[PDB]
Amino acid sequence: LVSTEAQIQKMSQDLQLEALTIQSETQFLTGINSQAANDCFKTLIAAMLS
Amino acid sequence: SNRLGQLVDLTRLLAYNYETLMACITMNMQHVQTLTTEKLQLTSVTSLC
Amino acid sequence: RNLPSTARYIRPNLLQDRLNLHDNFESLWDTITTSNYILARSVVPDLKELVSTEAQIQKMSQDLQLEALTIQSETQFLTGINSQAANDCFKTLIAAMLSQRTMSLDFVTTNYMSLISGMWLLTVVPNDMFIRESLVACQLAIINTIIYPAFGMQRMHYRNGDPQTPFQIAEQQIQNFQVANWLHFVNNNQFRQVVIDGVLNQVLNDNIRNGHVVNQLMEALMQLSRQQFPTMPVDYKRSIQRGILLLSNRLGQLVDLTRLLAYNYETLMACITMNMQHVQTLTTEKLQLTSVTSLCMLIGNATVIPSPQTLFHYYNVNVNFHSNYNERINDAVAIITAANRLNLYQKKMKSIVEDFLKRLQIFDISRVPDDQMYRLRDRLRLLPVEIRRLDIFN
Amino acid sequence: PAFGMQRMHYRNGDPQTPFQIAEQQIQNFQVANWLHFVNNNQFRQVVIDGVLNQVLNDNIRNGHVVNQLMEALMQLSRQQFPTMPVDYKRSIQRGILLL
Amino acid sequence: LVSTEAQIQKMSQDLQLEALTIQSETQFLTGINSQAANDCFKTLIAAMLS
Amino acid sequence: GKYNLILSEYLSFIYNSQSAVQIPIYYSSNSELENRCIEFHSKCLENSKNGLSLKKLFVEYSDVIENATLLSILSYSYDKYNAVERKLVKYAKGKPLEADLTVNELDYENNKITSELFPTAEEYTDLLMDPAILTSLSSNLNAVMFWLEKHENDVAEKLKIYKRRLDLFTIVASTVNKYGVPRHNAKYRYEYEVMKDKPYYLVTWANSSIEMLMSVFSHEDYLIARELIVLSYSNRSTLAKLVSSPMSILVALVDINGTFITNEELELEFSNKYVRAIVPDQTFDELKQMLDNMRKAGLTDIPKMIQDWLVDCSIEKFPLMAKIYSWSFHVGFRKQKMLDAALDQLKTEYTEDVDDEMYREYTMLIRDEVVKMLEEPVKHDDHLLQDSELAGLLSMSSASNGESRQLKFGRKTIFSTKKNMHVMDDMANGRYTPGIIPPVNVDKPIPLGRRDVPGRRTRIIFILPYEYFIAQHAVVEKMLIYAKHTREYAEFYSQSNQLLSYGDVTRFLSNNSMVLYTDVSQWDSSQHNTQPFRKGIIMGLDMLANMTNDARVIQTLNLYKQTQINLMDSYVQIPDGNVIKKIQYGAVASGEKQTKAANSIANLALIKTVLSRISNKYSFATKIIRVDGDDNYAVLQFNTEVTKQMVQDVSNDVRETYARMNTKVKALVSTVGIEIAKRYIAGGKIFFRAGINLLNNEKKGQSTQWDQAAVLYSNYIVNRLRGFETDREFILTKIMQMTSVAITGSLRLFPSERVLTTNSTFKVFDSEDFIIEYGTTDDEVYIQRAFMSLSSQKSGIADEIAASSTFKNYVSRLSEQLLFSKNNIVSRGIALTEKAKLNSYAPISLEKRRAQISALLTMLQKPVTFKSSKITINDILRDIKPFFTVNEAHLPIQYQKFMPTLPDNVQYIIQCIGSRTYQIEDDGSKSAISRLISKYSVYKPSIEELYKVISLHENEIQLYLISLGIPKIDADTYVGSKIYSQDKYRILESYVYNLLSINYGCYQLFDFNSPDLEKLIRIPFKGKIPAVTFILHLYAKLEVINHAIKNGSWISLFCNYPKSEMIKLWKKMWNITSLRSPYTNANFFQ
Amino acid sequence: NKEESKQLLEVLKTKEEHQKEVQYEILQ
Repeated sequence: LVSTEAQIQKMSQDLQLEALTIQSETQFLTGINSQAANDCFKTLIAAMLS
Repeated sequence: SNRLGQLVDLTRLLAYNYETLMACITMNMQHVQTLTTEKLQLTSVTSLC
Repeated sequence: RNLPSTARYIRPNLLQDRLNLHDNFESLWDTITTSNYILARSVVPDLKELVSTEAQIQKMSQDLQLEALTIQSETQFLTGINSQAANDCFKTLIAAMLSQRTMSLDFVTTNYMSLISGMWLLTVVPNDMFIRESLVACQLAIINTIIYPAFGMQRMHYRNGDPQTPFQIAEQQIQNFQVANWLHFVNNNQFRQVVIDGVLNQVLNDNIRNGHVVNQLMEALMQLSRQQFPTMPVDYKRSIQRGILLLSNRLGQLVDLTRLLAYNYETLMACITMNMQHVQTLTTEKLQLTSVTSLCMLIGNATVIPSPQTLFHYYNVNVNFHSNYNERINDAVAIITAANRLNLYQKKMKSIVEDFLKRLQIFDISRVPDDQMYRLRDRLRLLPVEIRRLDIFN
Repeated sequence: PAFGMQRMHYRNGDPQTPFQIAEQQIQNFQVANWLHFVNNNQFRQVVIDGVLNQVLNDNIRNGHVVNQLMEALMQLSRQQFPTMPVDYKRSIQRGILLL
Repeated sequence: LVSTEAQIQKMSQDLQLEALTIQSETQFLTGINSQAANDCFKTLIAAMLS
Repeated sequence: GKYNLILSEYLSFIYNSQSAVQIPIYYSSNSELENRCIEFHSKCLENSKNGLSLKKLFVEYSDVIENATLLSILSYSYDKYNAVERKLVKYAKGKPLEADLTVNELDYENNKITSELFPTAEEYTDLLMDPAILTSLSSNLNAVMFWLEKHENDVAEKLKIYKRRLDLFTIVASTVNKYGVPRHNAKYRYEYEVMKDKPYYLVTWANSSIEMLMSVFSHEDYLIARELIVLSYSNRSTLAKLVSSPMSILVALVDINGTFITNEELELEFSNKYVRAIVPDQTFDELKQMLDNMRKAGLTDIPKMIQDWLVDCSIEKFPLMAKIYSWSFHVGFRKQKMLDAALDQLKTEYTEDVDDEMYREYTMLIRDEVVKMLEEPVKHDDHLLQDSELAGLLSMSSASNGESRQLKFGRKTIFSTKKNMHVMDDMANGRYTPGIIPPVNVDKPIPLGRRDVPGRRTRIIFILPYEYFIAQHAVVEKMLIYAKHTREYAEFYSQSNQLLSYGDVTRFLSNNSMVLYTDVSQWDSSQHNTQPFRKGIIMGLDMLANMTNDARVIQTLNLYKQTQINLMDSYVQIPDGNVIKKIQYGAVASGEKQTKAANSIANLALIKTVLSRISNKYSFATKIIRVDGDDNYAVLQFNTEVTKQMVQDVSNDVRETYARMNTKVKALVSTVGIEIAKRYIAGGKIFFRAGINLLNNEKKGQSTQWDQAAVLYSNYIVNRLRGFETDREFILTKIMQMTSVAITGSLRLFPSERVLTTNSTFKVFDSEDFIIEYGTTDDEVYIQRAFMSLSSQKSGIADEIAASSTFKNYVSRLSEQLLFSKNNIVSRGIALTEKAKLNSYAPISLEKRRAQISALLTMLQKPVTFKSSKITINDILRDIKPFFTVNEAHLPIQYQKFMPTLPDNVQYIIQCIGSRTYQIEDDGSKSAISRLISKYSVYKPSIEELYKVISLHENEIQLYLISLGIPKIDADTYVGSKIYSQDKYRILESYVYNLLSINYGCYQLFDFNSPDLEKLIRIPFKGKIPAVTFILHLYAKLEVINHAIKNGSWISLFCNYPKSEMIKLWKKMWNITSLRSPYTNANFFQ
Repeated sequence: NKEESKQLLEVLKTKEEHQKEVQYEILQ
């Protein structure tokens, strides 16, 4: 995969966050990690098969 | 939007692996709403996307 | 000194490649091309005078209006601006084009200045000179985040095993005159083969040399500044347009840089004896685009001419290498031809070739196989023997 | 950059200084007349009271040149920078407002 | 002359600086002391006469 | 976390007695566990005060032994005098050494018995061999024996080292035990009554030999050390000068294959350029003569090591030479007499046979250079020249040490050498008279100081009045400012905090060019630094006087002129025993504000004049000249390729063209290499000189027992990076024995690793070399908060001096000479600022630092203090750490080696990331608040003071800055402008840099602007709190770097730092209470 | 001693031979 930390670098640099502002975009980063992408990728197919 | 080709790849990949794993089925498969459901957090989808 | 007519001198043998080692001797051609590359690195001049690296970066930072003390974090515009990379790029480009060595690119997509300085690179240098996947990635990135976003076009749908590179398949889609003709120039930029003073040479267009390509570049970039980005936010537009203003402000220095590269390249091309074919190679040379951006940003009113003694050195080195090459070829050809005409049939024509490769003091014969040696013998069978050796044998 | 042009392609030893060559590319009366005046500002060698003198134009002395200057600068303030961002406009226009 | 600190406070107000950017405007404040204004006034006139 | 075990073993070994008991003391940041630590302490004191066994309690409080943190260890052992010998007899079974009096030229420079040179103590002086360091010979011997004893059972390569060093220590101790040990007094001096019947030069030789044999890791090290230690016992004047001399020729034999370049002051841009080595033949004959002297001295192995290298002349075997070049300067100082050391300089050959065509041009070029320096400020009438008096009077603190004079501040008597204090004295008694410059003649000759450096001659130092400084100050500051941007002043081209220290030769080295490099340190008594030099400057002043219209400026210039008049005829007090000599010396030396740049000017004019004489026989284009004090080099390029004969003939022409001006020189011409005092190059690779004696010093400073250990550790780290590597455990033993303190005759305390390695005014070293340590824990935080409360201390001497009448008069005169009518609002501020520059006077500093150490010791004894919340660095790092995640990485090698002599881990880092390329301001000199101070003064203010001053309201900033000599209008303008807000960030940058040694040591050599380091440091951007993201990126870089140094492998990082914690830290930013010691810094360039 | 020293002097002539010098020497 793409590395989680480098992809988060790219996303953070692209969104132009602000540390002194209650932004809505700050919540885009919650739970981006791998071990969930596998889990989601597995869950979807398993459910559609079953 | 800056992941277009990667998302095309993902869609084709899901479709491929699904339709390949369907060949290893013997009991005819019905489209019915079951009792219990699998939770699914969309943060784990974004991740995949 | 005037020398009398009682004096003498010996002429080298500067007879071109009888073997065509750029035709399916790729393992040898890689070493040869690397050897000439690394040799060429030792004679390209050092950038004696520059603009300071902190007196520039504060001007750049205020042009970019960056948060204070992001200099040590290096918001991606400012990564790798230093010298120790600019000279490295200056050295690598020239030595590769002289040696005809393919060079691969290691960049980052967060850094938009790398994509911007790749334009200058892909203009001043032909595209058949790089290796394919690298410029495919780089062109794709450029298209996806500077060009197609400037007209509301889709991102792209590029194909891996595609005969065309993104600039080719982009040249026909978008409708703006400036950028279209820029991409036309880029896509159809290529070397011109031409034999001069006996040696083949890969020569540039004669418009890159007298630098006006950069004016087409500025036209395209200025147009993209003049557009609006409807699909995208203000920060994105702001970032991109500042990133290309940082090159616009360095325009005249870029023109001078381009002319200087072209001049030094042709000047050093003059000091070549072995014909220089445009053929891909096994091993490459890395090129971080931050090392381009440095060169393109730390430069001005500072000319570097190769000293004549370096030129004479380089010419005599290449001459002596070439003469040695032909002479040892003549040795091997004499013994091989003689072996075939004296019916010596139990003789395995390998140790002769081991001697031949050892006297060319760049290979590692301990780990080169027997088959390449035997093919080399097979080509050497079909070579006329020089007059001296032939007459002595007859 | 205000009228949306290239930077310049200027020779070291150009027989014209950049304002002279730049006098003709632009199309705006205020800035062009200003640059014309500037380029053709030069002393007047006149002999007064026995001594030669390097006298100014007599349009600088009575301060009227500043009105040309302000007309050019005001007609630059009103422009957009199609090539350059708005913060950069803001910086430049702000600077000329301080004067 | 006008009070340097007062005049430069007025400049600052008319520039709207920020404590969290580099801001080229800042360089406008370089060397706004007296004794150099006078020096320039002196240099110009003595040059044009000599 | 290993040091304390070595401490315990040292204690067990050195004392060894039943009566020798060992008493740890611990602490914990958790109350209950802390009370159990207190309990353990209590019970231990009691048990100690009742001759009861301590070994039983150690189980009961196991928790404290495992998880709590140690402070120190006490030790009760009685006098037990002379136990060192009673241990040392076993390591002395070799043969002792016999001197040889017919080796040194003089009589007293032989290592004979004191009574053969000083029968009476009234004419005795230990200063010709004084170590001048607060550490004993006995300390060194005990340390060596402890190392040898503990490494008495190892079986490895270590044992092959151990047999060698054991033989060396046998050779030494046989000589020592033949007579005995000299006994130190309380002051670490060595009196007559121990040395009366012993060799005079035994102490320095002993210490130097211990330092050398403790720096042996290989066979060649053993050969070199055995070959210097045994000959340095007799020869003490012609040894380091001997072996260090051929190196200057050897650098002209190494072919360049790959090169380094300089652009701006730390930039590099490497080049693969190859250059051959066109060396002539007669320099080999010279070299052969030098080796014949080398063998003639009694040297066998090291000529062979120098001989087998010439067969190849390769650069891979060459670091041996570099290693050898550092083994010459770790033998000690040649502390001879003031007289004979002056006569190294005071031999003069002044002749009416020199050219006149040369000196007139020389004089004129000096004049022209001066005019280039001074045209702009003299003409535009700068404030700093008009008020030069006041300028120098503020900047007295950055001056030399004047001659001792008897003062009185109310009710005391002082013999200060500080000229500011002299000024305070002379204002009161009507003697302050700066316009009337004193003469220097028969009626008042000049004193001396001695500038020493081993392996070379002794230079002299003027020690002048306080008018000379005031005259020279302002003009020399504008000259230096001019030289900041002029390339050719190698001492001063910089960007306000740097020097061109990686040289500027390698741009134009090629097969066609050559370079002539030349040592110019002996050119002080020469005929070209007398009359013409001064008169050129006089001429320039005449022109400059006609280049201004104001009268204050012309007077100031006339005073500087009058100073040069007095310096043209100058006599020199020199004692010899009882009688006093005075010699005419109307020339230049150090000890002045002017000497450095002016000598650079004169050497520049000299070389420009000489180099236009080679033009009579060669065509070349002068590409570059550099001049820096005690050396200078010029590169020059030809129409063709170089030969031996052109080198030879150029050398002969240069030598004779210096002879035409009656100037001796060892002229040195080459093609690839140079050699100078501070550095040298071979094959396009910079090496350096590691000649800093650790266990022997140059002169006697003023620091404590504590801080000299820190200085020694910095010099140790430096010398290690240079190449000269000493075994670190010995150094740690010295540090503990020098931080050991005697509370009674038998009680002695020994601190621990967690007190000495924490960022404070008491830091001495680090647990792992090349790595400062921080605190993620409760406990390091706890003690850092505690020690900052104690770092701030008082000096009663300073308090009573500031309360006298003369100081008050001085403050009043400063005010009314600067501004008036605010006598109780700013003048008190000026007194508080004058306090900031009384601290240069050393006894005040000693009072204060001894007070700090005693205050430290009265809680090293007893338990610990909570310190009341005062925020520091480890508080911040404590909060940054819990949102990290490390992962294994793999960086490639793409950066070139150019310092082979480094340890392999630092080189591996340099060979994977870049070397530093900028130099960001430790002082914040480029900061807009500091560009006022550098305009109206020279004064430092320490970054602690600035970081504090910015944290206050906008009112007292004006008071604090005006108190530093600045006027009121520009301070008001600075506050109204709101530029301090544009300078909080720069000041904090410099502050944090000073706290963490980022511009001091190994971290000066690393690229934090790298693209390779940055891609590992993946901290996403938030914005508008720049300080937090700044410190986060910096600290993450430090994490990666420390992991690399300590383990070799690489790692990545990631910090999705929440905005809540961003904001919580933003408020903790500008209330930091932290500090780093001056004595801990390790400048790689000294 | 001097056998190795003279051999160092001789072998430090054969090594590092300049080309222009041998040309001018042949000419001279």
